[PDB]
Amino acid sequence: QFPQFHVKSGLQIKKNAIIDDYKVTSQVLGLGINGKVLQIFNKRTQEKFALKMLQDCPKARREVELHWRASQCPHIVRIVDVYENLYAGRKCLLIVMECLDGGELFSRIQDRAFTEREASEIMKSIGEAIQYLHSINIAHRDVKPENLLYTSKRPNAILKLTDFGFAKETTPYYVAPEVLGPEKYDKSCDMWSLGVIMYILLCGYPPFYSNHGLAISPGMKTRIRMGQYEFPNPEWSEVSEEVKMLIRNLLKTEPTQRMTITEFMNHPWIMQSTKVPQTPLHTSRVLKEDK
Ligand SMILES: C[C@H]1CNC(=O)c2[nH]c3ccc(C(=O)Nc4nc(C(=O)NCCN(C)C)cs4)cc3c21
Repeated sequence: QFPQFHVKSGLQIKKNAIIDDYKVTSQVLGLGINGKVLQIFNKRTQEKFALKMLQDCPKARREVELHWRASQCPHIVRIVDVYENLYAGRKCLLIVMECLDGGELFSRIQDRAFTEREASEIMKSIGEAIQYLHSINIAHRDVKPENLLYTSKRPNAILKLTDFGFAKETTPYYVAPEVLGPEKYDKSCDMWSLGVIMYILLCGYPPFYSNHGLAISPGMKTRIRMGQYEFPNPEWSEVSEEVKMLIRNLLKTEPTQRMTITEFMNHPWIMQSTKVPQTPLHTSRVLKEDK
């Protein structure tokens, strides 16, 4: 009668040199805020891991903490251990994470081909990451395609959300959610980035791009501010006008008009991914030709 499974363990930070437990190669797997990710090896199991190197301070401390909490979610990259060591005398935190070999979301899409129903199933999985986060009052605030790596190159490899460098915390019965903690509008710009990734998912380019010799509001940044974009053919010719209408509710200019991660997930095109059009999509050839 009690949520036993709801007790997860809080972080125990190892303070011995991480070079007892891992070989640490000089080779970089990626780059993220505050940290380069080197590839390391467990010295005992010889298994292969990702190491991010932050330098101690309330930013660093905050990433480890927030991220440790989100580590439980299946769709967020799993933390193996966190070490607090002395790196040349200056003190820093070391995050050891699982490895993700499937590449970025888009790279592992840019070779085949990709259909709507398949993008819907993909958009759902990112949504679960985002819906878990907001349910524990964390906003990621840098959800981009480069923060999305696949575990393996198997067809059954998971899509996982990396990097908590910019992630931030957001804090009777008929009481209203305002009173129960004001909560800014941070979860909001995850919802925006979800649209941007939904948009780039279906056609193969971003809704906002660089072009200056035109008519009204040239700036890459003015098009963002105004909310000036739309869905060209052919790329969008046959794309569900239900789906376009969904992308209209995340790419709202006004943060208060956007769709909440819950509304997003309950919304049909996501929820029932397994009963949307299986119709073709230009992504694979669009995203390939351009580059
Ligand atoms: C992303 C980078 C951005 N920010 C993060 O906080 C972050 N956390 C991560 C955890 C695991 C991996 C990971 O699994 N990386 C891997 N990368 C490769 C790889 O093949 N890299 C090649 C890149 N190089 C040739 C330029 C294999 S596994 C990358 C991460 C990143």
